Order: sequence, then structure tokens, then C-alpha cells
Amino acid sequence: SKGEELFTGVVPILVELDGDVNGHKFSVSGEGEGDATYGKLTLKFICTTGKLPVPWPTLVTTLVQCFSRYPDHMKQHDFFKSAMPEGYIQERTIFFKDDGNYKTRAEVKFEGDTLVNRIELKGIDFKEDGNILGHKLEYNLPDGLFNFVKDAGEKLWDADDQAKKVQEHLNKTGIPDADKVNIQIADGKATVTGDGLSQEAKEKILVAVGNISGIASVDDQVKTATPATASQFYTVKSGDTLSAISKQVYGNANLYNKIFEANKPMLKSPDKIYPGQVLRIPEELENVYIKADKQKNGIKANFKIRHNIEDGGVQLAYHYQQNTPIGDGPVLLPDNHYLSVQSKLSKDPNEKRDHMVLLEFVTAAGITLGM
Ligand SMILES: [K+]
Repeated sequence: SKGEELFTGVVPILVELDGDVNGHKFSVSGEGEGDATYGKLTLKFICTTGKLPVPWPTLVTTLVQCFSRYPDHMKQHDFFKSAMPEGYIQERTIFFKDDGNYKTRAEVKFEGDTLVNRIELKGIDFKEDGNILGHKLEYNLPDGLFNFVKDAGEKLWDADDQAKKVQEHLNKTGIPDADKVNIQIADGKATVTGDGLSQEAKEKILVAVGNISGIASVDDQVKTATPATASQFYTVKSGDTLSAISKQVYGNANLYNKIFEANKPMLKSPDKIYPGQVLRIPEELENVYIKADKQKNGIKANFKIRHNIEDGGVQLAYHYQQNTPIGDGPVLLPDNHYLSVQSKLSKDPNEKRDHMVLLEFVTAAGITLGM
């Protein structure tokens, strides 16, 4: 198990992708670094040929799982590092439901002190007005400033006494940790400041202040003691039901109670949603499932990605993966396990080329009972 030595600290990363999707050719270069002790990746990608013809999110999985955090009890199962520095070949087919597919072949290996991921991608059969080539997928979840339908929500005053009325509302309705934030109201703009809340507790506070009549935006100045993926925020439409919303955002109405619970105690029952109300849509988690493929000396994985569609819905991307070592030295062939991935996409306001900034955390784990 030599290869783990190479990952004990911060390691620079080069990524190069040459892609052609339905004859639309493009290239991507990536620079940054990974820290496998923390399963952490910090990378920025640039479309070097111009504008990217597909949504950036659809390329994330293709654009170095040797940087996954494998805890001590899991190191027996870390195929990815055991193949270093000679590396591995990583191949996938990605089936976008009701649309085209990507086929990818990548070489992942050290070149000097740098871990390099060189990729060839070919996409075919996509609908030129589909969600992919039509650029209908949301890039990321809005940060920092959240917008609400200004005149929707609880009526706390007619048209610091305003911020006082808000704080009393948060308290009276039972919003957890309302006593750990400070509210400021400036002409339809609320600023919420606080420290050491959960991601979930923060989100419930933000939504409860925004769902007040006369509040058009909420400035999230709240630090979470600990990150974690944010939820989607959904604006209720005339005619909506929680069941129909669930069908759109998750794919089935049978997850409607997931939305209801995630918006308690602000929301008292499924029938009390109203047009213009913002609701938290908690992530439906997807894991990466890995298995060994010994008579090929590597591993297989399967998983799916949920890509949010901008104007409502989810585009599923089914992934099937095979990894084969490049070197002939023995490698670790793991037991069945899974990886848990948290990813955040952002933009450099000063960058002018088509790009993607990526922050990612990945951890390994053993298959659970509920699985
Ligand atoms: K409002």
C-alpha cells in the first residue's frame, strides 16, 4: 500500500478534457489541488475553446477519486491510491434520462509531483433543444442573497420596529435558534447575522424571515459552524400542491412529506402553502457505490446524479464506471462500499472566460443496513 504516501498532504492537480458532444467540440483545462486527508478538492476549470456547449454541472463527475477521504478502517478498500503513481484508466457511460449519453475515457496518474486527469469525452444522441444542449440546467444554487415575492407571506405590519416584529414572529412560531440571530430590515431587505447554526437551522430562519409580507430579499450573513450542501429554495405557484411540487423537484409525489417536514414549524400543514411562499427543498441524497471487478484487476461503480432544471424539475444522469490500473503491480480490490460527495459550484466575478470554480468533499463508507 505504497501509494497512500503520495496523498498525505496537498497535491497539485492538472485536468485536461477534449470533448465533442453531437459534433460540438470543446476543450477544458483545470488547475488546483486536492487534500485527500480531508477528501477535499479545490479546482477551477476554463473552457479554452470559447463557450462550453453543455452545462458545466454535467461535466463535474468526469472532470480524481484518489482524493476521496478513506478513513482508517477503509484504507484496505482504497483502490484509487493503491494504483498510484502509475495510475488507472477510468471509463464511464453516463445516460441522461430522456436524452443523450456521454462516454468517457480518462487516464489518472502522477506526472512528477502533479496528479493529472486527462480525459476524452464523446456525447451523442442529444436533443438540440434538450436540457443539455439547450442549457436548461441550473448552474448552482443561489448564494448569499435570496429573493422572495415581496408581498407574499405573513402580514406583520401594514404599509428596527420592523426587525423587532420579525424577531418576535420567528420566536412566536418556534423557529429553532431564532435567539442566535440578529435581524435588520431596510426597505424590504432583511439582513440576518449569526454564528454557529446548522445549515438546516439557518435555512429555516432565512425562509421564515423572507416569507413575510413586505420582505423582498434576505441577506444571509449567518455562519454555519459546519458547511454541508444547501437546499433548493422553491417558490410556490398558484395551483401547486406539495405532491405536485415533489413530483417535479424529486420525480415522484411520494416524497411530498419530505418537503413538509423540512419546512416545519413555519408550515403547519400541507394545505397551508400559498402562492409566493418559499419552501426549503431538502436534497434527495445520492451516493457513489463501488464494487471490485477482480478478473479485470480494478473496480466498478454505479450512481446517479440529480441535475436541477432551471424552471423546475430534475434531470437524472445514470453513471456506470470501470477503473483499470495502468501499472502491473498488485492493487487493492475493495469490498463493496460507497462514497459520499458534497459539491459546490461558483463563479469568479472577475473571470471573463467560460469557467467553473469547484469545491468538493468526498468520504468513503461501508454499506449500511438501510442500503
Ligand atoms: K415576502
